[PDB]
Amino acid sequence: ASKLRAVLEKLKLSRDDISTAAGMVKGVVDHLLLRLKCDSAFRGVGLLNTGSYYEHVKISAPNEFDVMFKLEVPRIQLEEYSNTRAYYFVKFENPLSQFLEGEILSASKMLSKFRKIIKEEINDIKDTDVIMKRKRGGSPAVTLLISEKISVDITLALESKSSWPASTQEGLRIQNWLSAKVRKQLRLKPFYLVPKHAKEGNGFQEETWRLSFSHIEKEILNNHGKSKTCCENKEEKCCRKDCLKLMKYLLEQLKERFKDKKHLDKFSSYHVKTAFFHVCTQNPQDSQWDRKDLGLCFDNCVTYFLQCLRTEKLENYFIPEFNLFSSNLIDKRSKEFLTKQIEYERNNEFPVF
Ligand SMILES: [Zn+2]
Repeated sequence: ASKLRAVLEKLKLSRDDISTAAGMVKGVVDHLLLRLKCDSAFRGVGLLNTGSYYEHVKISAPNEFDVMFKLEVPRIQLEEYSNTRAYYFVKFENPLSQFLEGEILSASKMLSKFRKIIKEEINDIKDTDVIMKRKRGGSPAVTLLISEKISVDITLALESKSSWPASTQEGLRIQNWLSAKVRKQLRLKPFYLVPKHAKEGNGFQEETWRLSFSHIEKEILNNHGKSKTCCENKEEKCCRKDCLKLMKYLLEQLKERFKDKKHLDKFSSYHVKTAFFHVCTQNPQDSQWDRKDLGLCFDNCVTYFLQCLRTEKLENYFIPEFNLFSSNLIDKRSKEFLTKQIEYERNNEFPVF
């Protein structure tokens, strides 16, 4: 399976060029947090306990960073929006009162202050040239260009240390893979809520918030083996992380080839990551992920993704009644098209690589 390992080798030696870039990101991020912490409403702002400032959503694009700011909201009350099991109105004199539209927490008012505070603060930046970058349109993040080289998306999330919403009751089916002990410990961690956008497959603007468990995703990815010592020695170097990379890259490359067509606009690394986690769940033994079976394992990842497309069924991994592939969200023609692109790619030993 030399081609896949070739591709990987390329992706990795590229992940080193500007990690002086990450150094810049960290400095900007810290100035911003200190500025945001001056405002009474945002005093509890901070990074997620993930052991990192940033992540790379796009593995094609090392210079694009993703950052999350968390804001704890104690004693939070959620109202589930219309049977969509992932979107919620937030309800509860505290400083957050200024973001109330009536009874509910308004995302657009909070983001409004957030952008303005940030936008003024990079005008006085004086570390390196940092400019903002507007949206055409609609996104919840904030995007900065550092040194006309490095981009950072900043997402603001609400943190709740309450127990997880009922819609997750039957989620995170990792019992036969990681232990049920691990599941229990995982669900004791906080959960997060982010502004939906670009786009919601709705709207355009109700003030609902979407659940996020990207901190839980990260933790399983770094502790992903049946064996407590998976990937910690030369004898147990599995290919689970490599398959996710290849899948993310496969989607990205196809999204590039059809850049100015629109058929793949609604597909992202979240679908790939979600399918991947299902495959992990279905193939729980480390021996099913032996480094020497890189080709087979990837093929499984691909054929599992294809079945999801064909059957329009991709369950959110934490929220099982949320279908990322329902016709309500992605049109069938779009899935049919991605199916064909992907079948083509499998049949030809992956030319996009
Ligand atoms: Zn491993």
